[PDB]
Amino acid sequence: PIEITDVTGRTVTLKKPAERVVLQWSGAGGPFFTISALMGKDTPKVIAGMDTSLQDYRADMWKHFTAEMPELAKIPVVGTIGDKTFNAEQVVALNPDVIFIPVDLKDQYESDAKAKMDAAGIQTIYIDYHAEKLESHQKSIEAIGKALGKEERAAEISKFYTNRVTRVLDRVSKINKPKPTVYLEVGMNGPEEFGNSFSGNYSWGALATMAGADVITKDAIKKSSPINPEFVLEKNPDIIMIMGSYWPKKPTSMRLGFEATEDSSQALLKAFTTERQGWSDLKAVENKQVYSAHHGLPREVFDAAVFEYLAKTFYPEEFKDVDPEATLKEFYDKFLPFSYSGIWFMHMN
Repeated sequence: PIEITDVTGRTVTLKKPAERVVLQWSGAGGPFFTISALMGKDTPKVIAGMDTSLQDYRADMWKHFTAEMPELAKIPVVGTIGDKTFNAEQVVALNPDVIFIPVDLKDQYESDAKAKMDAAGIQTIYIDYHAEKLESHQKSIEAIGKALGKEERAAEISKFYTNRVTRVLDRVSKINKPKPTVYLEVGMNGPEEFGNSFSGNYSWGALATMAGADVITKDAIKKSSPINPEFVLEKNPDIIMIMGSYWPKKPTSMRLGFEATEDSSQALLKAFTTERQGWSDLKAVENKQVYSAHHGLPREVFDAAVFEYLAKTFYPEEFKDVDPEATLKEFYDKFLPFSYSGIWFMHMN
């Protein structure tokens, strides 16, 4: 009998290691990447239900992963909580043993499905990569590992993560130089339409703040919504970072990930600075302080690389001993059954 403590403090008991997991929010702070990192090639042997998060919102990852692990595409598909695609009876019919639910999804889960999961004898384990707190990441990794009977490997993953995030957070706390001002934008809409920016305590804005930056939008944006173009010209930030990802329906969107090349990513980033009124004259553009990181890297088991990228971008000389791309690659090399490739970070020429 395995006793697991989840990220909220719930004591959850399994009769034996989980081997019929139902996935939610794969590639988005759900357990998928953690499970793959723990199980390696044996990943499909513990999954009873596959969500459609990767297929629908991260298709480049879905193609890459299924190419190397075709059994993933053979696992019965389940809906997503909070969509009208989730069917509790269909899930129960898979005879699963555990479902991992992100805290950001907990309220909806408890309202819509948990009573039905409980009635069927299915265990719930809450995890929370979205908090971006060291203890929450550690406890999440530890809970998923213990559920799977992979406590030792979970310990390696936790230490890998912990080594890197603590180096960043400790060093940042001891830097007393002025904080660089930063404008943050999800580059999903391309140069011609502003994507969402951030407050100082949400998502990319929270991460940038922890990494020692002054988020210029911290007071003007409540959570994540776009800023008025004139705001950026007036603030004239030290640094601009445009987030990239796989957005094939937006051909001018900033492109990063498995379907990305160096030349293309450079041209897409540069277009933001050339197509936007006044950007050519921006301090950030003139001084070549325009960067890009992959939007899908935060709130995940491998997001230590994001902590490193932000801190190294804001404080280059204080972080010469840190290599954020090597950290991501090493996470893949060490733990994941999928080959590393693609482009995940970028500095505009």
